[PDB]
Amino acid sequence: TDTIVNVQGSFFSASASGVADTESLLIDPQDAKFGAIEIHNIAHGGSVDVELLTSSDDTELVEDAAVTLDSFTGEGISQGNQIEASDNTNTYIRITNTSGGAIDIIATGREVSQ
Amino acid sequence: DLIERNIQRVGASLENGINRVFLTELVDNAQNNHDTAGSNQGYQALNSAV
Ligand SMILES: [Mg+2]
Ligand SMILES: [Mg+2]
Repeated sequence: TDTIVNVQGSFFSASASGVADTESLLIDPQDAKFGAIEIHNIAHGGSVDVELLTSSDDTELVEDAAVTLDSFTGEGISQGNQIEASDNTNTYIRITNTSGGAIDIIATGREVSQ
Repeated sequence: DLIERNIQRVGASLENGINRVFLTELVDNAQNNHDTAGSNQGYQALNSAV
């Protein structure tokens, strides 16, 4: 009988303006308050490689495992993803620019409990 | 005492009749309505009706 209104759990975003020709956006779950993130959207101003990394260290990225998830080309939106990372699993998401110049990158999603 | 029993039955039977007439009127002719729509029935339905 009891009726509750459901609002979705905390928004998460990582962004960079003018990330250089081989530089990257390091999406780090440490920046989320619940400690884990689920990236739905990656808006990219040019071609990018997406890479999922596990660190050998609890709080800095020192690469243990690395897998390139996909390559996106042109300017556009990838949406409806469930790219998943958390601090306690030491998981980082990297978006690397592969354009012949600087681009803008905006990743968005929501927090998940650690 | 069967006459007392039957006096009791006749009394109760009429009182039941009064109650039928009363309830039927009360339910049929109320100008206000609170449509619960299968939800918040109980106190919230009573309070909403008030
Ligand atoms: Mg960690
Ligand atoms: Mg009215």
